[PDB]
Amino acid sequence: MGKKELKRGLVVDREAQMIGVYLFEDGKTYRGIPRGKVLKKTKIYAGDYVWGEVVDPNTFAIEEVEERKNLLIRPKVANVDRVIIVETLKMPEFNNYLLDNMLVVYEYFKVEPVIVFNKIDLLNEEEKKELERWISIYRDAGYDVLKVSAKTGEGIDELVDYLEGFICILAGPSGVGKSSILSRLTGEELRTQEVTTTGVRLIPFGKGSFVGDTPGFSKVEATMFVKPREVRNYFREFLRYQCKYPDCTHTNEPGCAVKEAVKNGEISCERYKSYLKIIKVYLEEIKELCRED
Ligand SMILES: Nc1nc2c(ncn2[C@@H]2O[C@H](COP(=O)(O)OP(=O)(O)O)[C@@H](O)[C@H]2O)c(=O)[nH]1
Ligand SMILES: [Cl-]
Ligand SMILES: [Zn+2]
Repeated sequence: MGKKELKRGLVVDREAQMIGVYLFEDGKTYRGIPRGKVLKKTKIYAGDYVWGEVVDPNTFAIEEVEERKNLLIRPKVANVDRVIIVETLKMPEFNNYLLDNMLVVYEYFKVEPVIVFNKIDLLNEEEKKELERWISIYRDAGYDVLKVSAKTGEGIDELVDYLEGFICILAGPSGVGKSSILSRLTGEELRTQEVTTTGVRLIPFGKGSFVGDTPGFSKVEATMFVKPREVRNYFREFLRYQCKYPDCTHTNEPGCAVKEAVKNGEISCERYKSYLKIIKVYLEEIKELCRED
């Protein structure tokens, strides 16, 4: 009456001047038009949830922007529920140190990762066992991990179920299959540059999910975004110990609980070594903690 017909939408397209809004009520995308003065020093990004009014079959007047829970810087997208870090045991060769760096970075940006090992169709019997070994390490560390083959399609349905209702972004090094997976999910190709004015686009797919058509990080050094002294707050399996020993850096402290956990097999030598490498600390003691595997 004096009140507007407010409806909820999601910004799925954001280029220079334009805003594309996916209206949840009908699944249609409308041209979004901000309405108001605070509302233009109010930055609106892909991923932002908005409330507004449908003005006509092709236009939606944006009245409010919901507070966002996170904001990634590549691509520039708000409210990401899962960063899908695509990895492969081989082709390319898995690099656990770089995956650990990437996990630290996404934990810092406050986005939950899901590790997806692709190309399982290429593995021999011994490689399958090695892959299971890495999967156990990451699951024990506290992360969700899935296996898929974008080539055969195996595991893709399980991934779609896992991603229900989520806004997602694909990340991982070149060649792991990010574009192949996006193709399985949406029939679309991952956008790059030219074999600079791209924009961000979220593509609806599966059970009410959305995935970006541009990727997240490929290979990243955690300290480009996280202070070295803060890296320890982003190793998931360290957190229970840090709750009782808030100041322990897990470096030269002789009775460090994390080192004890590594010695007893509760924390993997692989993850602990990545931690020390990231903060650039060499410990002679590592030879005594890591010698069984
Ligand atoms: N054998 C096999 N090859 C795959 C699979 N997924 C992708 N590929 C191939 O891996 C290569 C790189 O895939 P692409 O999607 O471009 O990787 P991206 O650089 O991470 O986007 C291409 O030749 C894909 O056809 C898979 O599950 N099994
Ligand atoms: Cl500790
Ligand atoms: Zn410690």
